[PDB]
Amino acid sequence: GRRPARCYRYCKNKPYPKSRFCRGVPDAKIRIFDLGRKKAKVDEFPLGGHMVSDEYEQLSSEALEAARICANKYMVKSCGRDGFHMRVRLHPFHVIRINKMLSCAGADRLQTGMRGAFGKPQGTVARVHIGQVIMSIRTKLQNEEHVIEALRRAKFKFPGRQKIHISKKWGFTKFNADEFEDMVAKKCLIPDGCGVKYVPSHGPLDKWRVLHS
Amino acid sequence: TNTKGKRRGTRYMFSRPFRKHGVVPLATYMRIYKKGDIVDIKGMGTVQKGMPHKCYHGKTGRVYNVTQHAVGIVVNKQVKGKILAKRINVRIEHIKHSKSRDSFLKRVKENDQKKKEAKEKGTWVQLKRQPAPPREAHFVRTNGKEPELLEPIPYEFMA
Amino acid sequence: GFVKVVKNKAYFKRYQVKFRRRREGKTDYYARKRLVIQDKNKYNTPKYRMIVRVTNRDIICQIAYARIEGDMIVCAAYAHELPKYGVKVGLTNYAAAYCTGLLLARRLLNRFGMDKIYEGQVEVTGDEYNVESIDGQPGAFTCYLDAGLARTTTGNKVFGALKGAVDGGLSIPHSTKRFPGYDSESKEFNAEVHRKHIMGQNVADYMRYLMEEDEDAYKKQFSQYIKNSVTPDMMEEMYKKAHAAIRENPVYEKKPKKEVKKKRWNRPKMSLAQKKDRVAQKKASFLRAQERA
Amino acid sequence: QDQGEKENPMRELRIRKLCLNICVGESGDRLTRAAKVLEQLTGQTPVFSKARYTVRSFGIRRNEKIAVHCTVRGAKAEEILEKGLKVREYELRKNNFSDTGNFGFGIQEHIDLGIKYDPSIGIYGLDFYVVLGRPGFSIADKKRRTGCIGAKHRISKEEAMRWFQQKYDGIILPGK
RNA sequence: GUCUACGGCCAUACCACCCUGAACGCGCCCGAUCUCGUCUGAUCUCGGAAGCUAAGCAGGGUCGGGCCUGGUUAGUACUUGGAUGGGAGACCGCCUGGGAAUACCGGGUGCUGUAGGCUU
RNA sequence: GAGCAGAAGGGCAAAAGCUCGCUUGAUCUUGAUUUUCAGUACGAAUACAGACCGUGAAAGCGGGGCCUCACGAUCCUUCU
Ligand SMILES: [Mg+2]
Ligand SMILES: [Mg+2]
Ligand SMILES: [Mg+2]
Ligand SMILES: [Mg+2]
Ligand SMILES: [Mg+2]
Ligand SMILES: [Mg+2]
Ligand SMILES: [Mg+2]
Ligand SMILES: [Mg+2]
Ligand SMILES: [Mg+2]
Ligand SMILES: [Mg+2]
Ligand SMILES: [Mg+2]
Ligand SMILES: [Mg+2]
Ligand SMILES: [Mg+2]
Ligand SMILES: [Mg+2]
Repeated sequence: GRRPARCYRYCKNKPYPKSRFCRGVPDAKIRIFDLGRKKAKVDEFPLGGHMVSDEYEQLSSEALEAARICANKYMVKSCGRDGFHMRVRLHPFHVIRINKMLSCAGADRLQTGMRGAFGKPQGTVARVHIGQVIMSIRTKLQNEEHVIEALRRAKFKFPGRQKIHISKKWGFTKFNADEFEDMVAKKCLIPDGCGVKYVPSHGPLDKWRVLHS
Repeated sequence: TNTKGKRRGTRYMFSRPFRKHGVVPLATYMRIYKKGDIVDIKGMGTVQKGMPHKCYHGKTGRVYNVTQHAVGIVVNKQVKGKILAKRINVRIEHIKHSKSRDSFLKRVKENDQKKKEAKEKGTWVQLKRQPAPPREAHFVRTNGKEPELLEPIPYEFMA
Repeated sequence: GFVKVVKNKAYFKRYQVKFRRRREGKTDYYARKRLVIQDKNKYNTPKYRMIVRVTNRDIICQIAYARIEGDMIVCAAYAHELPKYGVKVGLTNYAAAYCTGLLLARRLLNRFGMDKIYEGQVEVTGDEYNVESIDGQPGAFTCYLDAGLARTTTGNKVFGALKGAVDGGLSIPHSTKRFPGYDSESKEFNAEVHRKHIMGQNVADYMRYLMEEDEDAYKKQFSQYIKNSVTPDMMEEMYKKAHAAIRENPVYEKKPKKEVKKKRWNRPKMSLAQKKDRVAQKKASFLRAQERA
Repeated sequence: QDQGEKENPMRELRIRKLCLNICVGESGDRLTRAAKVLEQLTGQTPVFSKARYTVRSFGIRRNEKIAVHCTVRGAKAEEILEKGLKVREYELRKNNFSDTGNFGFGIQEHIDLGIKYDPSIGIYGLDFYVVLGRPGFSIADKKRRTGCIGAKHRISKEEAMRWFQQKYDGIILPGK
């Protein structure tokens, strides 16, 4: 087994990725990050709801996958299997260490105390700030009372205190919802898959002619 | 304990600035240094010969000795209890004139200029600089239009 | 969809340009750091350098010393200022490089007042002649050669100007190894075949070597030597007359000119108001262009 | 006609190099007698070319002797290039051309054109690679104030045909 | 209005393609006897002047890319000093001072010294 | 984004890389200075000066390695 999350909850040990100086870490458990119907373009999922934290702590890869699955399962039996699109916006890059395990008896091997106690790695956690999302679900506008409910259930898999918040942005974009449908009309925004291209009016004019034809 | 190497911790101070690498600009080689003037020791990493030590980067001294390529500078070095005056040999790529003395040597000539012409005009002009006395009284015109009422705004959660 | 482009946007964001006259291909800043920079314990002494450049139709010779705002020319000679005496045509060769360096010397030293001393060597003798200092008199103008990007090889036209300067009275440290009289394999300096080049007898023997080969190709090669009726003879004395008019009057006079126009031979920069309605009626003649169908 | 001739002083497609090559895998008599053929089909002295790094997959190591090569220029280079197109029957394909407007072709047997089989000369083959230039490309390989050769002054693939089908009237298609 | 030779600051100067360039000059260029270098007079060197601005080069262009300078981001992030302030803690307010950076939106796009040319 | 003998960092493009030509400045000397520091030494390093040379047409550059490491008192022995 492993230690409980009471031992590696607080950010105190200087961000420590796997690199040329840290080798042989165990693989993180959360492998799938985007989930649902990943090919929905723009107008299919207009709503956007987030899951922001209110603590400066570090969430673990064991907790990120476990909360991803419970937030998945409620959205499956609410609006079909492809009526949603969640995307966990965290990545466990900070690496957790553990000191060695003394077994028997003080002679073998090399150490019998805190001597030589820079520990070996055993885990990966992701540090969060105060203003920072954790999960984000995009659905139709008639599924607002289910994105709140699916993310309320995923709050019970994290140590800290989180808040549920529908955004003003259209989907997973950075543009407001009220302005979006008219910015698509005036060709400032061009859809391509899950995101949208912003087309500013200071490029070459041959880019303008192909777009505005 | 860390090693007592000559260039430990000089990863960024002795590195060239961004898009300012390569060849050293050649007017730095023809700045003239007469003995007794105030120079600032920086020290670039392109020229490896004659570079100062990392306790002299950013410090300031005066010239006592001029040679063919380098220069001799008296720099105050604050070791633990006492400030002693070291004498270091530094090539001229690693130094540059200090504008702190230049802004003073041109006002000595300018205070002495106003003072020798203060007699035929009969004025007692001010020579000392005074450290920003408080503002005198003045009238603030409203110009017709009322001062706009500011107000604290409600709290939104957006980020 | 073929290559990952090497000149992308992140290529130019951290592309450091070289110095301006380096990327124009004109100067060499490796050799300018060593040829120009005065030692610091002389504190103001100008370090004069003789700049000799060979274009396709003209020889440029001049002495400069450097300051922080650019090089200061003290004097300058040219090859297009040779037809005010003697020779009329046949420039940018080893002979006209000699007379340019002869003119660059004597025009310099009378400006300083030193025409009546340090006359160099008024007779042409192609042996090593270094100028020594005549004591009890002012010193000799010590100068150095700025060859530039031209390759120093035995017989270069930049040493015709160096031999013309050092025979005109200038003190220049040099060596006979890079001179047309030098023999490479035997470590030998002939000093007489060099004199055939200061006078232009390699060209004049070549003018007699292509009279037997062809007749219409010879007059196509030297089509400006047939002008002025310059025979393949009389050329040794053709350049000897030029050397006398140098030492007689080397003072440069120029012709002034102020009765000129201020007429634009370019196009003025297009302003902001012109650039912004241009792309407005580019779009005005596009929206209204394709509305026909 | 008023627009047809403005290229008549300075835009004339003309050959610069000719670039012989005979590559073998054996240093020794397989290369010196392969260098022996080049002093008579050109008249010059061929210079050797050595290996750069070993491969070991077919048995050569670095700093051996691998090939010979020779660059023919001037008025000489046309009458060798006529002895390579007529061997190829004035027929070479579109893929022999390059993006920069240069062509090359190979010969299976060097006695085609061709001198006379010697008493100790190989039955080798070789290849000619033509670098097709223009009066003004030589500002890219000088020393004083060099630079790029322009954008419309450069040789294209499609207009190397406009030199080849008119000076030597060889034919293409089969393209692939 | 500008160009050569030499520079200083080293992109407002770079890069991509396009258009024009009167006279000077710079070049392309024409040769290989000498000088001197090669596998090759292509570079390098040399002796020249039939031909052209086609190229280099110079000037302008582009809802150009960069680069430079502004805003905006934002009194935000961070922070000096202070409290028997809050909170179980994590950390967050306040007081006293300083105060950024990107995306986003504008504008700009080489100056200049010595010496000598042409431009009526 | 290559290379520069090696660890890593810094530096470097008509260069410090590569390939060639010519060579011993990896020589003989007295001091001053910097680094560790008690402002002691060793080790290493930086400017000079006096010789004597090397190299290049020359300006110059060179008294070991592009910079940061690669090493050792008294007594004693040995050689000049
Ligand atoms: Mg700790
Ligand atoms: Mg123990
Ligand atoms: Mg330590
Ligand atoms: Mg350490
Ligand atoms: Mg640090
Ligand atoms: Mg050294
Ligand atoms: Mg040089
Ligand atoms: Mg732009
Ligand atoms: Mg504050
Ligand atoms: Mg070199
Ligand atoms: Mg000495
Ligand atoms: Mg010497
Ligand atoms: Mg000992
Ligand atoms: Mg003894």
